[PDB]
Parts: sequence; structure tokens; C-alpha cells
Amino acid sequence: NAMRQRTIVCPLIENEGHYLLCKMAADRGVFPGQWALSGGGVEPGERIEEALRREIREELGEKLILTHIAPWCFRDDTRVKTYPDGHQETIYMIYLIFNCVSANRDVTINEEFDDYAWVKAEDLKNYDLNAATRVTLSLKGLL
Amino acid sequence: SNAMRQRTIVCPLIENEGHYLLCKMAADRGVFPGQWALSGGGVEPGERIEEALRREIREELGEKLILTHIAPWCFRDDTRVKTYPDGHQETIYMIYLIFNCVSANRDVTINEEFDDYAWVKAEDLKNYDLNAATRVTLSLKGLL
Repeated sequence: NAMRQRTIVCPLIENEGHYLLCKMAADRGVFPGQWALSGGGVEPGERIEEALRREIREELGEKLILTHIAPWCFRDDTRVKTYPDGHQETIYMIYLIFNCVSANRDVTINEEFDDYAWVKAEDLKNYDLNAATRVTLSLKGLL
Repeated sequence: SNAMRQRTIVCPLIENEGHYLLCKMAADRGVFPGQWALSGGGVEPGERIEEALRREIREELGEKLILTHIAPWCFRDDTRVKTYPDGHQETIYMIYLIFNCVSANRDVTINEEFDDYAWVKAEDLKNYDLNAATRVTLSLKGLL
């Protein structure tokens, strides 16, 4: 019952009353094509905002310009991952969620996603959100 | 990649009847020796962060203090030189996970990290020599 610890940095990116959501690539997860916030794990020797900027660059492209980044909220969770050989790993995850504002809307998604959208705040509640994203947006009072 | 030691810290802001618990760090150890502080410590592998918080409270403040409300509040990073009892020092890159907390009672037994403790109302906080991290946190809370 192997374990891993992951500190996840997650930007909630706003631009003119719209928030960026990304559609998870079809091969990811149990429910194909749910919408989510971007983000990923901090690497050893990396400051948390450096990790956030790296994740944004990797997933959303280097043309997206951030005008503001600030810590917002955190929580933890656990996930049991089952491997092809049948063994399972418990992943202890700490979510660090940041409020961010972008200057622009230019996004080039990587292989993690199949689509993206700048969603009007009042429209977020109509999207097929993944579980973690639903929890986060509910905390923000956006749903 | 920088070469610093890293640590995730869980930190409770503990209120009881409108007073906040401050602890005075011993003069020869800690990130902020000799100043008044919010407590806190590291998360171990396999521990949920609230379990780590509760463990740290039990170790530093004793088993009799009962936490009746705990909720994530805010986070930030910090870099500080930590002092050890043997006299050596290290620069540590820390993530602070700060929780809003309420205790049922005021029974505290402090460990060797501290040499005093007090339950302090907001109006009186600036009267204490608060460490830099504690001051930033209490400001974010609107108490300062």
C-alpha cells in the first residue's frame, strides 16, 4: 500500500468576469471529458508560485500573461490509485488554490485537455464539472 | 532548483471566548526565538493535514486542550533561518497552512519549544512582541 505526497498548485484564472475552465482529455479519469481547473504538483526545490507559473506555461502556453496571483484557500484530500499490476498507492494531496487574473485570453492547451473555455461566472454552474472543481468553485461562491 | 530544506507547516489560530492563544518561543530555538507566536509544526507522511494539526497541538500545547472548530483559512510561503538547540542554523523554505480554530477550554501545557503562553484579546495583541509571521497572520485576520 505505497503512498505519495503531492502539493498541487491550482490557479483560478479570471479575465473580465469570465473564468478559464479546461476540458479533461478523453482518456483521463473515469468520467471522460469533465471540466476542471488546471494545475499540478510542485517539484522539489521549487517555490509555490514558480510551480504555478510552470504549470500554467506547460498546460496553457507561454502567451497567457498573469497580472495578479495571490493565495486564496487550501484543503487536502486522498486518492487511491490502482496500478495495472493491481497494487495500489494512496496519494495524499494538498491543494493550494490561487486567485489569478490574466491580462489576456490566449491559451494553447497541452495533451491534458481537449478544449478550454472562458466561462461567464453565472454559467459555471451549467458545466459538467469534475468533483474537485465543483468543490473549489462552490467555496468561491460561483455556483 | 534551489538547495533549501522545505517543510509544510500547519498553524492554528486558536480562539476561546474572544481571546487568542499566543505562546512565547524559548530563547535558544525555533524560527522566532524569544517572541510571541502562533504554534505549529510539520506534516508527516501519511497524515491528513488536520490530523497533523491536532498532533502538533497535542505535542506543543498538551492533550487537555479540546479543539471544537478547525477549518482551513489561508496559506502562504516564507523563507526563514531556523535556530536549533545545539546552536546550528538552517534556511528553510516553508509553506504555512493556517487554520481558524476554536477551543472548548483554555487548559494548556507547553512543551520545550515555549517558555510562556497567554490568552490575548485583539485590543491587546500589539502589546506583545509578536514574531514577524504571527504579525502578518493576525493582520490578514483583521485583528491588527
